[PDB]
Amino acid sequence: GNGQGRDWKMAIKRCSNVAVGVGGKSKKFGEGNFRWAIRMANVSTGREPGDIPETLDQLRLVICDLQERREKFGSSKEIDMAIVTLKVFAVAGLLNMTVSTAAAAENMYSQMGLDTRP
Repeated sequence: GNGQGRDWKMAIKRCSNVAVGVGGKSKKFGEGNFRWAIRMANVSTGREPGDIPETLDQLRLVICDLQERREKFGSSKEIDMAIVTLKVFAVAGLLNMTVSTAAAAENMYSQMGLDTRP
């Protein structure tokens, strides 16, 4: 499915209340940033451009693949933001759970046992 639905708008609005830094003040999540991430991550995974899923299974999977390639390629601000996005977004969307910070989101994603090490 592709388009802007209740789950879509809600996903962006939810993460919108998330801090993308060490301290929440004037740098929350935005729609533009989400795209640059979800997109950069999608294309980076050799996945078609029209890949707009909407399932916890899809998010967890996409995040897993990005993790493997993230290491083999090394740690980068670009690859990091992209991954942290798919996570904070997956939980803030598929789980409708608003996280305090992008870091806390990704941390819980892997800490919960979602981001395995394949």
